[PDB]
Amino acid sequence: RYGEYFTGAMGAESIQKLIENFDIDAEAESLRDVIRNGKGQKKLRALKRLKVVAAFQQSGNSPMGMVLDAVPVIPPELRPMVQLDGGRFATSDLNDLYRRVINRNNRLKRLIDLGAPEIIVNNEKRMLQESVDALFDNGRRGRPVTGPGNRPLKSLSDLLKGKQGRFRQNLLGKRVDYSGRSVIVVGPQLKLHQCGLPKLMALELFKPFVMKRLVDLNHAQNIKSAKRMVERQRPQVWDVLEEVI
Amino acid sequence: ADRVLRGSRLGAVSYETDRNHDLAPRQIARYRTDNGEEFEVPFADDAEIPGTWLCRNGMEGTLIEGDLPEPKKVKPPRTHWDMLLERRSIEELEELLKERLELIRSR
Amino acid sequence: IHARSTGPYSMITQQPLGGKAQFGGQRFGEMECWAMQAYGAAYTLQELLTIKSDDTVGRVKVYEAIVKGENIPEPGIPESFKVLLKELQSLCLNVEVL
Amino acid sequence: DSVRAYLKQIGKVALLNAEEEVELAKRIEAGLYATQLMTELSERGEKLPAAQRRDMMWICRDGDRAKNHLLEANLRLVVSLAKRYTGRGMAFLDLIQEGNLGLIRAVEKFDYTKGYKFSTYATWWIRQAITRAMADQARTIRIPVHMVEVINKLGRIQRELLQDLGREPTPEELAKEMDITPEKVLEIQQYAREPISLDQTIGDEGDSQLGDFIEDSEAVVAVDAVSFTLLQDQLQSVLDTLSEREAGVVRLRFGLTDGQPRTLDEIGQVYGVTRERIRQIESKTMSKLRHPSRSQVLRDYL
Amino acid sequence: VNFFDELRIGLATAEDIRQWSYGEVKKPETINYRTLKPEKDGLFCEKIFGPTRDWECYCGKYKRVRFKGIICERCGVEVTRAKVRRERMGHIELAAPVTHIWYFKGVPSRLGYLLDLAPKDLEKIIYFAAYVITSVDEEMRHNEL
Amino acid sequence: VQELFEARVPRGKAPIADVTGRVRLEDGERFYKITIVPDDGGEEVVYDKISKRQRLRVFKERVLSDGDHVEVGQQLMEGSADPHEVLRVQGPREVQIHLVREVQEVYRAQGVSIHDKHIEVIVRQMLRRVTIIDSGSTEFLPGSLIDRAEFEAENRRVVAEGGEPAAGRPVLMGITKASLATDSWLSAASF
Ligand SMILES: [Zn+2]
Repeated sequence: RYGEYFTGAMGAESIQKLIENFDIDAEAESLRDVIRNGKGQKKLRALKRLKVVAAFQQSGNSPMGMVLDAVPVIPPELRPMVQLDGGRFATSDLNDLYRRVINRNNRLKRLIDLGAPEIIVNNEKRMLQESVDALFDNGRRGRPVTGPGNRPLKSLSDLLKGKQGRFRQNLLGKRVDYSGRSVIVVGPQLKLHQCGLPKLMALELFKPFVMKRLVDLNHAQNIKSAKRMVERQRPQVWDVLEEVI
Repeated sequence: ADRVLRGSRLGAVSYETDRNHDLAPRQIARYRTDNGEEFEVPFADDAEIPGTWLCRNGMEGTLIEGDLPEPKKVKPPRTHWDMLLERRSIEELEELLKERLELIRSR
Repeated sequence: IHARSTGPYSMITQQPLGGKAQFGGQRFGEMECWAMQAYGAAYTLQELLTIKSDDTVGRVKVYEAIVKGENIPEPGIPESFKVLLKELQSLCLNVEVL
Repeated sequence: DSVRAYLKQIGKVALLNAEEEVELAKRIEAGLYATQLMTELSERGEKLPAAQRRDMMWICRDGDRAKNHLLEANLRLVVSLAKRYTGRGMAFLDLIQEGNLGLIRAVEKFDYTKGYKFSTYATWWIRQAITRAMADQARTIRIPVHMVEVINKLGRIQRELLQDLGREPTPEELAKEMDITPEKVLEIQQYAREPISLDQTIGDEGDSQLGDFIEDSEAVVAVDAVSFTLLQDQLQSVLDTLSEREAGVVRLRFGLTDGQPRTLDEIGQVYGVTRERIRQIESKTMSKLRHPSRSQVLRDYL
Repeated sequence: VNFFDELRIGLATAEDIRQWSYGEVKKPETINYRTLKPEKDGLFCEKIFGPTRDWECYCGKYKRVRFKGIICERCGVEVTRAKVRRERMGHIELAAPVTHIWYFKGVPSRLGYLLDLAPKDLEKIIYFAAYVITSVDEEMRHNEL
Repeated sequence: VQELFEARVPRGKAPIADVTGRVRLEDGERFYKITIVPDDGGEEVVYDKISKRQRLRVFKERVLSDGDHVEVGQQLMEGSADPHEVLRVQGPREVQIHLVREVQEVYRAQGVSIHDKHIEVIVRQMLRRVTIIDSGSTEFLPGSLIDRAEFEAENRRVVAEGGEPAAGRPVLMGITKASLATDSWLSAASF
């Protein structure tokens, strides 16, 4: 009875439009002379918010996008549940999140269609959103979902977040090939540059060098030839071994 | 259980020392999309190529070619009316709603 | 008494799967890196990060090179890093350098 | 915890009798005919005067409200029987959602004139339907119906014979116990509990997760392909250390050239001769290469 | 590339996005658990992902290398190194508008800072706790008033 | 040190003169109490609760002593205090120098091969942004900071504009709270 006169409801959408439904400018200069004369709080309040105001106004990008019905995805691989041996497997759960959703848009979607006291839909809907969010992060809002053992679960969010900040990531040193680590002695017989040399050391290590060398004195075949002979460990080795040295 | 084993993945692992050349010649589809798109779907040197094709747009795409086969194939789901010719006699229905005709036709 | 030329590598973070059969393959520190800095051998480090770190490629790749002993496959790109991006996007994150 | 806000929220609903519907359906349903014969009207047009349309389509509004309306005045039940089967499967709600369905379904499924707490009926659909539901979105990789079927059956068994055995059975003791090969049960459980996420960190601190400490058997050697093509093309070279045809002859002899073995007539077909003629020269030039220097030249490729 | 300004920054439109994803899917699903082989709409249209196997149109059909750059009339997929999976990208699609957390979830999340509105509430919108004025007459409620 | 870096406040806070003129000390109940005749003179900057522990200072022409004429940066008592003031009253010029010495100085306590720069080097640091007191018309929330060098840089933008009456100021900036100041997002992102 009346209705004809407007639109009143909820959801982005409506809102969304409210994005649409908007001018900077208006708001802009608005807050402009706002602060220009009135002041404080309010001003400060505005003022500030006038910030972001410009934030857009400025660049040619719309808050519009802030709404959501298209969405991307993790490519495969990324969320892998590769077989844990012993007939076992493990992946990016979360995927679940996806799922879940899938179950939903598929679901309350698949509802649609039918139609009913929405509530229902609302219920999910939001429920979705939520669940999504969860995607974003978990109990960040409310009760964080937690796998059995109430194990809460890794959010979007995470990643370069938490210790595993691919941030943090790099800044950490790590183990790598050919780790000359051992005790030591001087060697009176010394000359700068000079230094110890437990041989069977990179002896062991160096190898790949000659490994291409070697059969250059065609005395192995491939390298498995040599190599495998690296297992043989053969007086010859000590030699051009020398060279590479 | 701290003690590294190897889980186990899935999927081959070519030594397919790649080149580029000499390969298999191809061909293309480009089918038209609802919107109009032509997600141009190349193909091997030869083969059948569809009439349509579900678009990377998740939608689908009939030929990029004015070929143009058929659309039909759909079919209805159930109606609660269908559930009526189900568990109900029409002329009963017929009336019942007719009775209604009385009712709101009654005031 | 150990080091490690190579061997196993975290089926995840394929780093030197250290172990019995393995020499572990010593981990490395961050200061250190800073030392570099105090020089800047870049590469070097970088390299590491790439190389013996877990440069799947050059590992393979220059590993070859090596194998073929030649003006080594010059240092490439933080790759993975590449991922990122993706990783970002991921959240409507798209941007870019130019 | 919305639902709470729901639940309550939903409690806004207003329960009712068990006969309003008697009509209502008579209503409503009277609607289904309303559009129905209505639809006839539309088809011929032949529209009855405005009033006919208001009291009709309007009365269609009757059936609408009255139904939904009641449906609502039934969810509290929905709602109810829903509550309990938790601690397993799906979002309490979502769960519901599917309950709502078995509703929905059974909903439009009940001849009231039959005289039944249909709701109770629906309690198929209701129950069942969702029962399926679990039989639906249970696993991230679920299981073929039958399998689980006999499974639930099984693990149920498990309880049976630990609980009752005062201690869990023993495979064999079960396979026979349940009358099969224990291997069977094994694979079952293998189907039971999923093989864990990985996303769980490494059990502890824990500063790694699951994976952290594994490296698949499947493992890039550094010398394969490597050689392999060293091989491989190195071969090809050798593949030229003699004549000609003998290629596709032999390359085809395993499709080696085109990646697909064949038949003496398949190839020689090309040269036109005889499987005879084919494998004759074939195995011969083998002998050629069956020769050793033919070999060691590629032997370490062994 | 070697020659990189800095990294100008922003988001993306569903376009982009949609303009990006190798399609989407729709099946809380993945592979055959048993045969061990993924699905479609369920996680892992390798087709829109890539094999797990180097140049091998999932309809097996091919697996060579001269086979390459190829579209699969059969299993639609192409031909090469899965990995590009990972490297590919897929999207998601809703049944209605939705929101990004922050300026909502944030704190003090903009949205108000973006709109100057009853956050707490507002939310209520997104959490649908009470409608609000998404349009207005002034005309009928004008003149007609 | 440490805080001597992070420049919070000396628990051994020590009063520090201001203008000059003489001084009307007046100790007591440990809490001394004093009042320096500003050379202005007139209104004397006064101090009261001045526990005897941190008893008076000295100054050669030696020992602290009331009545005497007074000094500007003149640290009142023995002990440490708020360089934040020294600036706030004198800018870093010494301060800097202060600091510095205060640090070497420490190494002095250790006697070590030391050179200054390091700090210098620093120095350049915690002083780099001025505050953001009064945009006047630069529309930058008060209190806030800016690369000084900006604002300035900014300012120029002033170009009249109505003489963009932006107000910011000298600014210590605590290594951490420091550091916060930056630009490479992704950095603090790592933070
Ligand atoms: Zn295929």
